[PDB]
Amino acid sequence: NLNMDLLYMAAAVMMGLAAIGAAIGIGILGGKFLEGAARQPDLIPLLRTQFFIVMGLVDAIPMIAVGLGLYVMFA
Amino acid sequence: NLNMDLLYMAAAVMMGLAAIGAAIGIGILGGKFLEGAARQPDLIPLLRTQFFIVMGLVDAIPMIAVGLGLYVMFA
Amino acid sequence: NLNMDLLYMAAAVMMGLAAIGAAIGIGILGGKFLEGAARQPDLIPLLRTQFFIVMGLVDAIPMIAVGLGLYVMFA
Amino acid sequence: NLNMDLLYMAAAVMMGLAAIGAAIGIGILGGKFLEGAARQPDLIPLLRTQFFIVMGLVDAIPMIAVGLGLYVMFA
Amino acid sequence: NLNMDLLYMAAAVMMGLAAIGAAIGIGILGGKFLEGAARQPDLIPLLRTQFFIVMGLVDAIPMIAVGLGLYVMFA
Amino acid sequence: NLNMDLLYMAAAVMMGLAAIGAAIGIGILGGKFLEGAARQPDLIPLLRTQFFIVMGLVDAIPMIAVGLGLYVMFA
Amino acid sequence: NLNMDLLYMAAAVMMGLAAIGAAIGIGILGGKFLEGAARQPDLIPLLRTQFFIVMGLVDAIPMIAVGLGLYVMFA
Amino acid sequence: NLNMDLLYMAAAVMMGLAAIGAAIGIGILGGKFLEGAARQPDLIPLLRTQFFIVMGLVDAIPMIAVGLGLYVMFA
Amino acid sequence: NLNMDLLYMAAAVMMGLAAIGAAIGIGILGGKFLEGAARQPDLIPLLRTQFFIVMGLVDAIPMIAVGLGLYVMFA
Amino acid sequence: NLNMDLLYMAAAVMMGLAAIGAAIGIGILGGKFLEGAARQPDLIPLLRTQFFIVMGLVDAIPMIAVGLGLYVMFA
Amino acid sequence: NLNATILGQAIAFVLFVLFAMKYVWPPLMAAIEKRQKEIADGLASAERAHKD
Amino acid sequence: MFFSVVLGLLFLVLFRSVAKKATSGVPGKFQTAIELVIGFVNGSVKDMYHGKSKLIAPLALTIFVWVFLMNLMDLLPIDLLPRVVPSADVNVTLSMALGVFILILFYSIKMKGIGGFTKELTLQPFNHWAFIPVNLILEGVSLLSKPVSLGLRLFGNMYAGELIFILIAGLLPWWSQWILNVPWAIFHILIITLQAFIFMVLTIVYLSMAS
Amino acid sequence: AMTYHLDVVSAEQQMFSGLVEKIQVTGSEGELGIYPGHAPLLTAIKPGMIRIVKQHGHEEFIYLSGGIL
Repeated sequence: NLNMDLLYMAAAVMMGLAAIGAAIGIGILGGKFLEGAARQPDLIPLLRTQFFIVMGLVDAIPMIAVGLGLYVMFA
Repeated sequence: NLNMDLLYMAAAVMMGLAAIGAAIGIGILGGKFLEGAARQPDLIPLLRTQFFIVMGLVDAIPMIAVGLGLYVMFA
Repeated sequence: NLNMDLLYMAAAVMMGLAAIGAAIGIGILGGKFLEGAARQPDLIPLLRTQFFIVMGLVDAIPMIAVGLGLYVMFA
Repeated sequence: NLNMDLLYMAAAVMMGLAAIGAAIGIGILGGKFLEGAARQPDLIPLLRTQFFIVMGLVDAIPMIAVGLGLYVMFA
Repeated sequence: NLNMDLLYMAAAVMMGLAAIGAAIGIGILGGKFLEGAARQPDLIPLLRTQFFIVMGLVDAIPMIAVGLGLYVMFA
Repeated sequence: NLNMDLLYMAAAVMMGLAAIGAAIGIGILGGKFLEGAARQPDLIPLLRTQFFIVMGLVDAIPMIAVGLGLYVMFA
Repeated sequence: NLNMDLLYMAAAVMMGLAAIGAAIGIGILGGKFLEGAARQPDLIPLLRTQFFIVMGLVDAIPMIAVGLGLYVMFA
Repeated sequence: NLNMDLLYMAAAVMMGLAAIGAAIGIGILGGKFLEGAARQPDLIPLLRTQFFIVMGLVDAIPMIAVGLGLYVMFA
Repeated sequence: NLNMDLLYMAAAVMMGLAAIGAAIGIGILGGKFLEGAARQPDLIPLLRTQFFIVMGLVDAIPMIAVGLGLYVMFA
Repeated sequence: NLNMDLLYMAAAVMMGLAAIGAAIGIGILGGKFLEGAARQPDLIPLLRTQFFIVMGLVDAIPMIAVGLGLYVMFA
Repeated sequence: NLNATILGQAIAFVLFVLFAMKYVWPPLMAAIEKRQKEIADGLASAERAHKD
Repeated sequence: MFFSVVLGLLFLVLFRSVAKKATSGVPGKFQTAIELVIGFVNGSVKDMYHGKSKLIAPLALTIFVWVFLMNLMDLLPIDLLPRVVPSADVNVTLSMALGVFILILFYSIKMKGIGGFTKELTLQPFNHWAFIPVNLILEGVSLLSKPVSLGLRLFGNMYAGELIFILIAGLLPWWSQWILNVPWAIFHILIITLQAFIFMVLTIVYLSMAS
Repeated sequence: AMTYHLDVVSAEQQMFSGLVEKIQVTGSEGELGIYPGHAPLLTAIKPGMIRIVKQHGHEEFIYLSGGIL
């Protein structure tokens, strides 16, 4: 019982709080893409790929958190 | 009892705190869209689709948190 | 008793902390609307609808948190 | 006893931490109003109503947190 | 004993953490007042009343937190 | 014992975490004073009193937190 | 049981919360890369390597957190 | 034992978390001093005293936190 | 058992949460390096060494946190 | 046992979370140094000493946190 | 102020105001107006005389 | 009811002092050192007027001046050393006259102007605008209560502040700390009273602008 | 699209004049167009043809050498 209870509490802790960092970080990047393209429209095809790379790297940090969450829930 | 109590505490933890990251991140993006369009109105149809993409990617991080919350509540 | 105590603690956790993200995010958007309209007054009818869309999407993240809170309190 | 103790802890948790988001968010908006009016004084009657709308929407997120707090204390 | 211990822990939780939001938010507003007046000195009597309104609305969110704290300590 | 232990934990909670908000907020204001005076040196005697007012209002939010801390320690 | 429960709670704590710092920090860097290239397109091959170095150094801080998480789960 | 354990936990809580606010706030001020002097070098002897005043006021908020920490450890 | 459980919980706490500060801080510095070099490309060999110094000083704060984590895990 | 367990938990709490404030604050300062020198290269020998002073004052706040951590671990 | 002392304290305020208006405002408002009418008067005379 | 009745007696005495001092020093002298200050009060009060200006100008002008005067009574207790059962429920009493008078005040503008002849209509297309009654109703109730909540909150915050600074000062055997606190707290107090007049002016300029 | 009071001018020669209620032109630092109701501001723009909708829906790309408009 105590070990199972600890798994469910641990899953909640690791899943939610760390994933806030990309929720913010993915948005920071898209705000930079929008502001950069608004200031200089000709630079769109140069910086759009940078935005995708950057969003995926930020999204990988939560996917790590989610991975630990799923291990705690199902492993 | 202890396992059930742990589920309800874990559901609260994973649901609320992580979802703050998109509450902020969705807003960061729309602020960039509004400021970019105010500075350069002709760039509206170019950056509006970027804002939608970006909002959905930020919103997916909480939907992960909410998913763990619902698993803890109902799975 | 332990399950009921866990419900009330969980309700407090999921209700308050996650809702901070829109309290900030709704404000971020309105600050962008005010600054964008101050810089370029003619863009008001274009960006006001964007602000409403964006505020509602940010407000939906807490409403998710509040939903889990109410489930814990009353479901 | 355990249920009553959980109510008082839960009331503290949901009341204080979530209300920080509007304490910040109400201020973010008024800072945008002050900076927008300083940059362009003629736009004051246009953006003051926006500031009030926006402050009230940000203040509603804590009022949700406070509502859960009062339910835990008195319901 | 357990109920009394829960009151004192709950009082600490609701008092301190939520009040951080105005500690920051009152400062955000005064920084906007100072920067707006430095950029345009003639706008001082217009934006000073806005700063006072805004500071009081931000300060009301902690006063809510403090109210719950005092209820837990003395009610 | 349990009530005394709860007092000492509660004192730590309410004292430290909330006081972070003015540690940041007092600094935000002085940064605005320094940047405003650097941009426009003639506005120094106008905005210095604003900085003092604003610092004291931000410092009052922690002094509330500290007050609850001292009540828990000594009342 | 108690030691095993502590491992699973500790794994959740160290995995999720610290990894938020790079989720934000990787995004901060890519936003600087996008804004710098939008302002000055000729500086792209100079600052892109800086962005990669910087992203990897920020990502190493969570990888430390994740390392402690995995030690707690599997060591 | 329980009271002594509560003192040591409370000392850790009040010492570390609140002191983060000046760690950030002292830095915010020095960044404003450096940026203000870089923009306008002739304003150095005017704003350096402001930076010292402001750093000391921000540092006093943690010194309050540290004071409660030391009371819990040694009083 | 209780002491061992406390070690594993303490290791998670000190490892993850404090290391967020450099995850953010290392990124803040590299964003300043990228933006400074984009604005003025000739200043690259002057500010790159500053960025390295600054990244290492920010990274030392988590390495302190990690050190306490490893002491708790293995000492 | 309970007192020893409380020491190890308290050491983790005070060590990690407070040290995040300088991890961020040391970086804020170096970003200001880099941006100030990029904007005005002739001001380098004036503002570099300011950056060192400021970094050391920000680093002292965590060293306080670390001091409490080491007292809890070894005193 | 378990009962009724708060009541007395407050009534003293309300009546205090009424007494100000009836008496002070006659003594205060009028007594103070002298400098307004005076400075205003000497200045006005100056301006008109100079102009004509 | 010494700790109680004695308290209401105390605050009553202060308010009387306000009343008489008004007409008495007002017939005289002031004079000039006095006259010029009276100019600060009345004229700054006029600049403050514009803003709300004409509606309550006698009504609110006389009031706010009396509010500084009566408000100084707390400074008197702080000024004392610089033991109770005047000023505890005399301070509660002031919070009651002020806050109670504020709840009264929403009504006084209500009947004084519509405002209240129109305030019954507050629901309005505004409760239709905004079509839900929960918004408009929760809003208005939160307004009426909120006016009392704010004004009373300020009053009690002030009184409490007095009590606390008093405590810190009095208990400690070492004088220096008590002094530094009390001086700082004193600047605090003056700021607080002016802030009160400002708050009256804020509720009032509200009233002129409110609805 | 003609605006209200607009002219393209040098002391040497006024290039255009009268109102233009829409003007596509590339600001030196950012995107540029004309549409009424924006606030007063000053800028310079890189050289190039500027396609501007003018009165009675006249519209034309006007080569800029760039300069402060």
